[PDB]
Amino acid sequence: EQEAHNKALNQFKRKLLEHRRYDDQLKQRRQNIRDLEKLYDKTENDIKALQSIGQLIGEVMKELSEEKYIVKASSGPRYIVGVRNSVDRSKLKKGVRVTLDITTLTIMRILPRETDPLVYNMTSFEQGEITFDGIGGLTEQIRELREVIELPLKNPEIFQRVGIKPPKGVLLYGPPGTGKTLLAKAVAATIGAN
Amino acid sequence: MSLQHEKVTIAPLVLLSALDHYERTQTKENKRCVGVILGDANSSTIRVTNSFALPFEEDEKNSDVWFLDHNYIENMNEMCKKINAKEKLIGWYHSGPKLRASDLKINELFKKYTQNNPLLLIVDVKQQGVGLPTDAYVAIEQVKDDGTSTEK
Amino acid sequence: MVLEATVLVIDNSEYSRNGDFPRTRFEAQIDSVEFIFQAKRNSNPENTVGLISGAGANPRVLSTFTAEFGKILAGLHDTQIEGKLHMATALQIAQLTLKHRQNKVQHQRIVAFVCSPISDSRDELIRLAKTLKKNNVAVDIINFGEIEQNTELLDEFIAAVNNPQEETSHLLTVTPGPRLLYENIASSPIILEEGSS
Amino acid sequence: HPLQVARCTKIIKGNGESDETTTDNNNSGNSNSNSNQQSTDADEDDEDAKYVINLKQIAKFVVGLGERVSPTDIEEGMRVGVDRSKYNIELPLPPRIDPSVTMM
Amino acid sequence: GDDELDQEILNLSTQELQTRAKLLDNEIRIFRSELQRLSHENNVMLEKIKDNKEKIKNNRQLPYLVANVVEVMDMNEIEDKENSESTTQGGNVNLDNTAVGKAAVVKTSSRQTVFLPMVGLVDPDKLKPNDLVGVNKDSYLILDTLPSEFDSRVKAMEVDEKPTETYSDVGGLDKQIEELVEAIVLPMKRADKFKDMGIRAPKGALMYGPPGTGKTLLARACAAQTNATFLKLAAPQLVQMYIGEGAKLVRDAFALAKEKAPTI
Amino acid sequence: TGRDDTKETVYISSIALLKMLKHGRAGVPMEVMGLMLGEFVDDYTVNVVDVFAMPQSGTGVSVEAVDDVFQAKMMDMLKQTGRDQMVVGWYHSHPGFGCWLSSVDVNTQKSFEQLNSRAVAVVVDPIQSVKGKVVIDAFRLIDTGALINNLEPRQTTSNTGLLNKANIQALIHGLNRHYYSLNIDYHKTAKET
Amino acid sequence: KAQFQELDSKKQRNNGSKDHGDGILLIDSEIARTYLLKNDLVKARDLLDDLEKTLDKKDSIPLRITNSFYSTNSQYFKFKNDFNSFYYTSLLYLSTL
Ligand SMILES: Nc1ncnc2c1ncn2[C@@H]1O[C@H](COP(=O)(O)OP(=O)(O)O)[C@@H](O)[C@H]1O
Ligand SMILES: [Mg+2]
Ligand SMILES: [Mg+2]
Repeated sequence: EQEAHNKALNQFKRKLLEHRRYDDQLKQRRQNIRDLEKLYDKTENDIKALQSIGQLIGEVMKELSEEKYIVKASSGPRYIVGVRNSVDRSKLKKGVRVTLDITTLTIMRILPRETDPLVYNMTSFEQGEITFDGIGGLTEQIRELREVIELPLKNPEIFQRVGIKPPKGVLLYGPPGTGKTLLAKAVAATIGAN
Repeated sequence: MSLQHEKVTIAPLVLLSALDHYERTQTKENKRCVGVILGDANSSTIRVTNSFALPFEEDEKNSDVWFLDHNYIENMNEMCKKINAKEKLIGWYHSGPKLRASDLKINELFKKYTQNNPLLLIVDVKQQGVGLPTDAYVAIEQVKDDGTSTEK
Repeated sequence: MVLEATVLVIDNSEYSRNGDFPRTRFEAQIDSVEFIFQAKRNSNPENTVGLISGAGANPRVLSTFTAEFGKILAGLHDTQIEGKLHMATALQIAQLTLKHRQNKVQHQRIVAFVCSPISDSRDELIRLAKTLKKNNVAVDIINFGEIEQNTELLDEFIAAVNNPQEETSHLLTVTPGPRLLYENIASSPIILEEGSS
Repeated sequence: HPLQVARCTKIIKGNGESDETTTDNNNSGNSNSNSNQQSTDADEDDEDAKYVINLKQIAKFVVGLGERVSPTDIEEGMRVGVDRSKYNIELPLPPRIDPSVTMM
Repeated sequence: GDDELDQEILNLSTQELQTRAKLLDNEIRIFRSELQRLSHENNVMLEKIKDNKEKIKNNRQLPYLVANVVEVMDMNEIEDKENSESTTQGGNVNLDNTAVGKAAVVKTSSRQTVFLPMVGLVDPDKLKPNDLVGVNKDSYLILDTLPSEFDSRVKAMEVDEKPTETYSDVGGLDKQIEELVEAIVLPMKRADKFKDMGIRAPKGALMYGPPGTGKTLLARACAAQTNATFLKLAAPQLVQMYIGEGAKLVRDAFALAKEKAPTI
Repeated sequence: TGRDDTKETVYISSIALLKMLKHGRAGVPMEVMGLMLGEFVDDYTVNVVDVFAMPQSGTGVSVEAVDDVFQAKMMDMLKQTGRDQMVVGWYHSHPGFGCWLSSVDVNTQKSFEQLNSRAVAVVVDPIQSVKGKVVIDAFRLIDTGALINNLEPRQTTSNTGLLNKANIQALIHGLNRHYYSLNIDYHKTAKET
Repeated sequence: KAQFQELDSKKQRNNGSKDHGDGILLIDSEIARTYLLKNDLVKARDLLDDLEKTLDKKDSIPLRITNSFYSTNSQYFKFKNDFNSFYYTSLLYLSTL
């Protein structure tokens, strides 16, 4: 035609694709910076573990002193160890599980009391539990189990106030098929106790 | 960020290292040995565990001119994490004994490798004091009283 | 110049805020910093280039000698863009950079862009001129930032440093308005500039 | 000498064991690869049939392939010599004291 | 239909479109500087990872000890004031460095019990009770994971599926054949209908009557069809003099069944 | 003849003593590697001025237990600060065993002998040391030719001749067929004290 | 307030630097300030406590930003006529000028 903007527009068409392409890429490259970061941290976490080093477990066999303990090592020999500034002697006591630096054999921190694998299997059992409320019926019987068990666990405050001894122990017996298991499974949820 | 530096425990490794390092650059006559200190930081107790030299120049004609090599600080970090990851940059020693105002500006630099305010550990290597072979100071920024400005 | 190390100064200022090249003078300077670095590498491939800030009272080392364009490029975005150039401090901090180097077979060059006039006393640059040429250091001043409305204080400083030895100062006169800054560098000496005997 | 004597108690394949665990899942890695699909970070590990041996102090270790024999020759229930502390098969030993005993 | 062409002459003025175009050339110059910046950053960052990786490769390398994870105890982040530890350090939050949060306690075949800072290499989800684990010979740190081995006691009990016997080939006794289909196959195939309804699929079917009435043949046929494994368990064996030994295989067979489930 | 072949007095500075104990005790129960940097003068005097710790190795101490990437980089950093010295030896630990060279460690000494033939090998136990005089001994190889033809002893001339030794075990066997032990001499100034 | 929130979505990216969030806080002191004169003192108080929070998690706080904050806080106290509470707030305003 007569226009030189008609000649310009051909060229301007080529340009158009370029902006779009550059925008696609910019968005990808930022996402990539982030992706490599996570990978980098995690490789570095292995390395923090290699310089941190393992530790030895025993159990306090007997208290010798505030600042001396008889521990029985898992590896083998009974030891007298020191107490670190970091572990408080209020935590330390006889028969509690312990862990210690390998280096100086100095109690690092205490452990929670560990469990033998037999009793772990028992604890681990969970079916995702059930309601109160899907154990339905023999209403009055469910109510009384709650009275013995549940009522002093949540509120021992009422039992101490009155100055009565906490009520404890229940024995369940019935026919087969009556749901003692179904109820066992149920009471456990309601209160939330371990 | 934290303003936690209330107690500064020094390993004796740091004071003898600063003694060597002054003499391995041969700074004298109010020229200084500026190096890094590593340890743990972001904490109530700082333990100053290690010290290293860095490349550094100190000009006596104007105190706002000194040299520092940034690339050295980045490369030394890579290495020290492999030996020990409990070691990280926590700030800088300065030979002293004279604290200056230009040192606040060196301070700003070191605030770009550590989250906490950098610790400036004055270690007198000339052994003029019979006590204080460590004095410790930390730069904090606060509005000073008596009609005074915000001072760093 | 062949066999030269160069400390670039990116001018961080509120005259760099001001727009007299696209998008502003700061975004113009990213392009011109890339230009010089590659041009100089091609002409002699041993050439290697650092970058320091023209900002605050203290210039800070953004990069040391390197021939990855990516390390120099990264510092241009990272630095704070609003500051003031301080020529006196720059010459000295640049000079330290030129001290600490891979091999001193190379010429010591400072290339420094100007967007904002001096913020320091004149006479201090006259005294510093004789110290610069004493160690055979030259200073190239790109002037578009003192011919806006400013009288050119730059010329007398270039006179003082210039004296043939091996290194000679140049004054790159760059027109003050849009033409694209990189192109103005190019039309001025930047692969044919040299130190004279 | 001394090669402390051990014995194979398990053939655990080297590409089924999942030595790498960054991108690999424990069940298997590829069954003929472990980190040959990773060359993005440069780590190399394949091997075939690494075995689990049982020492005679009753300690178990994943040990090398033969370094003076081909791994074809080393089998499940075959005794083997491994280093003092570097625990890596150099020389196989016969599979027990079974010859001559059986033949009588 | 697009932009920056002859379509747009009608939408937007010839001078105004052309001057748009000039503006859009500037935008490329700004895109290039940003794009390169992001690019050089990935490349650099990539190198740092290769450095690390190689450091771990030496440790991962043979030999290494074999241990088994007794339990996992992962401690809480901030168990203390600022420590995932149960003791005071004045700060630092870590899981395997200054402060130990996550941990796996492993029992070595060297007869030791060792409390380990969890290593970042493996997942805490693989680490279970009796996960067989590679542990570094020197200092003790969970290096890698290993498949579980199974004893000869495990083997007898488990999978002895032979392909379907087929009911055509178990002659006579039409009703017995009818009952097994109804009990097993109908719930396994039509489980979706049992699920929507929320009724339970049979807990057991008791089969009783004199030997040699075909019963074995039938469960072995059914199991292949229904695509459940065939376990072989015989109660007269499990009667022993030893209380411990006799109780043990009941418990083993129950745990293994659920594992290999669905199972007949 | 040829080499003097008399065992050096190793003068370990205060900085270098404490640094070795620092890296060793963090690393227990494991071995540590490292290179010893100093100056050698006279014909039997090495002054170990400084040390640097080589990162923890995945195969333990061996002849591959120096990576050339760390090494080169590490010495390069000392050159930028003027703290530079020359590798005059190497240190390694046995963490649970007193001072001696296993088969691997002697073979490592054969490699360091190539680079400098007056090299020292120092064995530091980090935990057995409660004095810090004890369980640090230095070793240096005596020539192979010397061993065969029974010109092996020649370490008793040009020293004090006060010797300090114990153990038969590995220690002594190491001595007879290879290397010679001499006590660690501690150098200091009154600024460190 | 709209202009600056909008602006940093683009600008920060292209430019690669500069934070414009400093200026938001003065605007914010001024919203409370408007509330003070209109006699909605209660509203202004909440916005000043939300401002204060941002200040603490800044590494560097220029003097001008906290100066306006204290000016506002000063005005709040003299409406109640709590002489003591005004006096102590005003010294900080004066110092940080
Ligand atoms: N209905 C049948 N048709 C063909 N042979 C049968 C049939 N029932 C039993 N047998 C034969 O008797 C054997 C014993 O029966 P089996 O299925 O093993 O029984 P059970 O569990 O009743 O003891 C089979 O292996 C088969 O040889
Ligand atoms: Mg029951
Ligand atoms: Mg049968």
